Amino acid sequence: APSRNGMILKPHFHKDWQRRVATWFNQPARKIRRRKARQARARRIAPRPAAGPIRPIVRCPTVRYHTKVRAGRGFSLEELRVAGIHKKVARTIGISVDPRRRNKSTESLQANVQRLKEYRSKLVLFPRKPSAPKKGDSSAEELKLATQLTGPVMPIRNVFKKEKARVITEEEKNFKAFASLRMARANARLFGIRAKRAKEAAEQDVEKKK
Amino acid sequence: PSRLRKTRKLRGHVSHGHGRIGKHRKHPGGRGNAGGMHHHRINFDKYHPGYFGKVGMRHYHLKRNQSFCPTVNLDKLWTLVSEQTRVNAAKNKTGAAPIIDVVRSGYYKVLGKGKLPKQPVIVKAKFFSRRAEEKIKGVGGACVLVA
RNA sequence: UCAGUAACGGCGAGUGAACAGGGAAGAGCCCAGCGCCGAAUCCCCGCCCCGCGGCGGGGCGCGGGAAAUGUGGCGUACGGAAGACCCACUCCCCGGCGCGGGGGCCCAAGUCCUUCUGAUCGAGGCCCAGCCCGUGGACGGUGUGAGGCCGGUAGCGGCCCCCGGCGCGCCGGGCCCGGGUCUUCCCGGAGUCGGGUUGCUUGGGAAUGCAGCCCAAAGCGGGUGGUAAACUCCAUCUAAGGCUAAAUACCGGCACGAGACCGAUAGUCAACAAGUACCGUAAGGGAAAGUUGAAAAGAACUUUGAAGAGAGAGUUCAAGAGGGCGUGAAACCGUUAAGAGGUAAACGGGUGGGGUCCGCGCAGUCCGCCCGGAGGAUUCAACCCGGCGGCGCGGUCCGGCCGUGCCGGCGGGGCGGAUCCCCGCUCUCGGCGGGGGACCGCCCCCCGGCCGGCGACCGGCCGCCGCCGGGCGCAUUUCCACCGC
RNA sequence: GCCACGCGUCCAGCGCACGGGGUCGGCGGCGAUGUCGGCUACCCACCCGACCCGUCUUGAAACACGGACCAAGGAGUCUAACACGUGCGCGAGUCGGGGGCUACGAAAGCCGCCGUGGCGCAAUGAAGGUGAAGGCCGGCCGGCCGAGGUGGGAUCCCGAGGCAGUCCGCCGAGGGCGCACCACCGGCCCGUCUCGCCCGCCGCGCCGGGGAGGUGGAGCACGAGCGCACGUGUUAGGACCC
RNA sequence: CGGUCGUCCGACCUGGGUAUAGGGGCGAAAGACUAAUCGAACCAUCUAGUAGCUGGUUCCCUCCAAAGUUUCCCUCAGGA
RNA sequence: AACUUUAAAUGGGUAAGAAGCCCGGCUCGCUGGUGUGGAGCCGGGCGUGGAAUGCGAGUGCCUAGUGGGCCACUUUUGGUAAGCAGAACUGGCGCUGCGGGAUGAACCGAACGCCGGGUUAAGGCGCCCGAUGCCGACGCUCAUCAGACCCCAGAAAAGGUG
RNA sequence: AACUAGCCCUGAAAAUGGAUGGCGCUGGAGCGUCGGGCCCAUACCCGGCCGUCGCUGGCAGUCGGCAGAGCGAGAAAGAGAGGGACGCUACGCCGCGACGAGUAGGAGGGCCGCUGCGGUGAGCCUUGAAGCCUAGGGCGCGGGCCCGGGUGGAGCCGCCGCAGGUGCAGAUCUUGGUGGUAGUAGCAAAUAUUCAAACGAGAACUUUGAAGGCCGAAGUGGAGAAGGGUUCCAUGUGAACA
RNA sequence: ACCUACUAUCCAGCGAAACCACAGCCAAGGGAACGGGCUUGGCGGAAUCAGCGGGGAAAGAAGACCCUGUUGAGCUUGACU
RNA sequence: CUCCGGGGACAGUGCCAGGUGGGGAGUUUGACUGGGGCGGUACACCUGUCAAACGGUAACGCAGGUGUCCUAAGGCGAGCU
RNA sequence: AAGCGGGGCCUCACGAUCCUUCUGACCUUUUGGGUUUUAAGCAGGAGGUGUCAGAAAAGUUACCACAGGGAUAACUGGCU
RNA sequence: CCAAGCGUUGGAUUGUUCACCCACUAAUAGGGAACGUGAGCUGGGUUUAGACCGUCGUGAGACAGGUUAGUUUUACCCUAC
Repeated sequence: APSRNGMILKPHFHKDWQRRVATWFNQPARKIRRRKARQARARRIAPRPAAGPIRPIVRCPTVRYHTKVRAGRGFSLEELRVAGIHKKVARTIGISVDPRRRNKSTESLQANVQRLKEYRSKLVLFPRKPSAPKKGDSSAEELKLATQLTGPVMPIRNVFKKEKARVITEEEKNFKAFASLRMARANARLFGIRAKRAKEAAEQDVEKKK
Repeated sequence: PSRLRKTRKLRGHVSHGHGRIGKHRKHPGGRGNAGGMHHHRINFDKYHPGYFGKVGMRHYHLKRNQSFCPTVNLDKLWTLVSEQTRVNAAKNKTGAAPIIDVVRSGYYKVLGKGKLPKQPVIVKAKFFSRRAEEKIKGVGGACVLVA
């Protein structure tokens, strides 16, 4: 029985919902359990960073988010091939690798290679055995300065580039943004019909000539 | 606060604020929105016009990410950049118009709702309205398309 | 979060996802097939050596068997195999031995003086260490209320055992390994996909998913691209084989800690010999029921009665706590005292009478001001000294401090800015990220100049006033005590 | 009988009281073992009134139903959603609620380069889409004024006047700027209908758009929401209880 | 329970064992019996099933104060 | 009542000023012998506030309960009639006690905080039972079924040389 | 002689005994027309008290040797300058008028009441807490509350906020206890008991003897099965049952 | 009409249950239309025993007869699926 | 070289499709009504009256009509009564 | 010609959602793009719910059951 | 006309109320008290469940249409006598 003025409501409570009720009193205790396991993991990998392997620079799909940059699943094989790192050896030195990723662009391919170049410089590699330091390991003084890195290793900051104030030229002054937007709207809509119209129009010229 | 509720003042009253003829029964009118084409017809027409029926085209797999095109008016166009750039724009004698990138702040379309101050601009946006362009050109600015 | 959205729904009630984004966590891999290696593989039994509560490894078997109807190594879509040319280290891993968690035992300080009580853990005190300890003043017990009586508590406190561990060293050991360039090859899962039909299901709507029947594949192939179909471009994976921890759930079980929860008709049915007594043939149903006292000190003994039951006596602080016993209400009943009683009883208003205890009433008010006279003081006003406080427009004294005030800067810093040379990298100049420098703005500080204040916030000097303390002053001053009816 | 007391020029204290709500500057008795007082609450007597409560009902004391008596328990609660009103903080912004970092403490604090995301800041159309003032001057261009008007409008402003002669403040006929808000007329945005004149490009048409007049919109026209708490009301839930 | 009654050599009575179990059994047929329960046995669960229908709904004081009327509803004991 | 030439009472609209009159002038794409007509805009001048009486008004949200009614004067429908059923105006009961009608939902009067004094309404003043225990006025009436107060609780035609 | 109008009579007959309300009334205590006087409801007037509403009233002016004691005034505006009682929890205090019904229902105020939590009272307490009883003193309109007395033996309360499983007379309410009925209905199906002795505190019911009876071999006899499960036997008891 | 047995009666002993708003003398009136309570009258006297069936619209069971419910069940069919 | 015979690519089984199918399952069986049922529609409209001189106004009140029909029985113009 | 007419001189002769059908367009979508069927949209008519603000609907119970109703009947009592 | 003081019967039939007949008589008048009277009696009929017949309905079943058999509980409470 509705009142004078109000909404039409659809409460989804017609099932036996009282049996399946999830309380959240575990949340303050869960946060301690997440923290204690995270701190215990960090002491297990005490020289290695707590975040883990590095993540690539990733553009978003779904054009709503297409101007944003995230941290990804792993570096592509094309990005590792340019950087000169074998795919089975990068995983032991803290590089996330996945074979699913593609490389359609060159800017993002070069950005991750540049990201991999600065990671190799910042990586302090311990020798396999302390008695015999090998060729590709760090120097002896870098052993004493090896420390844990808190937070995400090399955080991916969506940096924006500043631009200086320019003097407007005549091409920018006389440009018609609305007219160009309306015109490109029509030609994309009318691309197929004009192509079809020019298709059979050749056979009306052939039949006229013959 | 149960002490502030109505039930504390209703102690000693037989009908408990529900009447003696029309007793507070369980469901006299039916559960939920019962009787739309029936005994609750008037309430469904005098307060919710258009409730019953279908209109428009169905769209099976709709993604809200595709239709994301946020708009900004010409009122809060100079609020996107800092106030320091607005002072130096009118102060500069060379006429160097500052660039306001609409996509950078998180909008795609520009609408010509408001008045623009008389100093040139360079507006980079994903989309423009017709009236928004003439207001920018009326000040002596430029509309720059970007994707 | 998308989202009560797309969507489904006698489009009614109602039902109702998914993508993307931010987080927790984050680990990848193995076969068949294709091929190369002389079955190069594996199980059992017997022997040796070494540990043997997980019979483990290695060695020997003209010892047996499995396996050519295919085991093992390389090898899995991210490509892989073989050959030629460069580069590069050859050292990874099994069965042995010797070099913090759990449990157990302990660790501070009053029973100190007086005083209540049946008992103190109740009250006062313990000055100059306002008793003593405190990294210990959580809790519980002890004859009401205890940090110091005790168990405990705190402590990176002490002592004694068990557990594998982390790394070192020795030997039994397998262990000769890959990466880049060029050339030649190879490569994929079938009554399976898919289609028709039917049924169930889903938000999935000309079947989203699952299943029965029928048809039934292909290799520049196949699937998907949320409307059925044809043509043509693309986009994205490689199904019909398999393994894999973490974030996640947990009304059962083990051991815990805690509560703005309930307090024996409450809280689990069950605080107790509770799933017990009891009921039904059975499936099953299913209770009620806590409290003497601090300590039994549980009433010795005398007497009546056959005894149950009493009367004395005794214990206790209290039997008015006497064995289903703390406190013992109402309905109901018995007895004592008072009152009353032929319109059932009871009630409201107004009186009157009688009881009940109370007013502790039984000679009815004191308080101020003035007068009288009897007294008794170390006593008044006024001066001197010291301290304190208030105020001041001190017409504006001097000095500090601040500004939820401003200005100035051959100023400095710390920052921020969507204002404008150098270090590094992908193609010495053009592009890119980062660090200057300059400029602007904010804050802080060095100050300096005004304004305001010290009454949300100040001190010293001066003036005035008030108070207190001490000297005098000394009795027509001042202060106490007594009565007039 | 009189709410009548002076001159010339021109045409104040003392008392009394039918007086802004009562005082006595008036009295008499009795009060220690039998006297005083004690509304109410203990009992009894009389007069008047007076049918046993709850509930259904137009109508109950009913020959309408429940009801021997007493003790305990015993019935609008909790979650979610929404609407309105109020209080608080911020404000075109607001918010960690999810996640991280530092006995009571499972608390509290911190992290916005953890604001992703929720609501608002823009609506309209089924959708493709579109998407929020104009006027003047000079010759479609170049300058200027630049955010609608009318009526009613609490409040604020001026001062003809008036409280020998200036200042303060007072009020004041009358004249204005007009807050919020109401009524109306206009203006702008989207869809639809009708009518035209036209212009123009990167691919000159069955093209792209403007204009004028009606009409529909939960729109604009110098913001008002966000978060928390409280109360009421309607629901889905066992849903005030049997 | 008493008196009075039908039958009492056959379609007679009866013990034990066994078989038929609930929309089922079985019935010389009465909707009879199926553990004192039968026009669908008993136990547990869904379930605290729904009820426009009865009953009840707990402290005081102050202030304000009704309606049994319009329209619609398979609406007439009810709702908007 | 479903006829009407006439035709009331009661009743139902509107007006009794400042948003009203009287001027002057602009605009219109509306209408056109004609600045014709109309409408809208402005500017100006007129306050004795233009009937009586009474009263502070206007406006926005949220919202319970109610949706079985009944009775009374007058009008009226069906029914012989009904404490019957169905309507119109207004007032009551429901929701409300108080005084009176012996009693009483609807009648008469009058509505309510707790009291003292006074005075009344409707009703009454032989006793119950407060009040005529007035030197009450004028007449009528004898019942062997007298009569006695709205609602209202009982009576007719007819007849009587009472 | 015919009409007509009053009071009275006939018309006029129902069942328990019977109602102008009763008693009763006839120079009315009946009827009609009417006078004075009298009776009184919560109705009206005056006066006291409580509360509500309105004046959206008044009070910071407690302005004192730095002083001057005022805004009760019919008349738009200025007592303008060249050693001393109370008060004012401003959510407080004070003054005027008007009003006070109430079902369903709504709102407000509770220094009304219960339970627990954070603060707070240098709170109460074995020289006596909670609970319970009370013929006492009282307060508040009221919900209720404080003292006095008795019992009791170990906890409890006031104020500011917070929170709820927070107030009973009923629901043929649930649990438990107790009444009238009531020392009442009843201890009546199947013929019957009597005397003496023993024992015992106690004999109608126990034991023994005797007498009189019944079951009358299809039994009230003697043994089984199912079922019961120590009921079978000896001793003792008269606590509970018979 | 009379006789017998067991009761019913009383006593020794033991001893409940249904029911119970409060409780119970009537006439008339009105009332929700048949009162024990209200009004006007008649009147009214402790405590009880054995019967008795006029009254308490007596006790027994939320009328099964009638109707409503948008409540059901057994059964039938030319009802719908 | 089928154990003997008898059938036999037909029985029969699985999946669809059509018929039949109260044997069985679920559900329904309107409302108003001087009780209900039966009869009628007062259930949707219109005319006069009820209706009390604005309007509105009830009953299973009274008298009646309706779910149509018209290529004109519509729309003008002309001429007649 | 002034004029009159968007039905019948007036007071009456008719129908929501959903679904289907037809018509109208140089209209929108059919989903990664293009073409064409098809399908979904916008607007305007029609196919009807007469219980006419619009459920898809036969009986019987004497074997009956439940919540109720003196709002409603059979009996007594009341009014006529 | 006064007159309810006192009487108003026994039987056949039918459950009957009513009704008719036989006989006697002084007459065989009419009625009320919840259509007096079921915790006073009876269960004959209406009016359950079992059945038979006639009519109707396809059917389950219906019949103010007949026939048959079909549990009549409780005072010990108060008042009245």
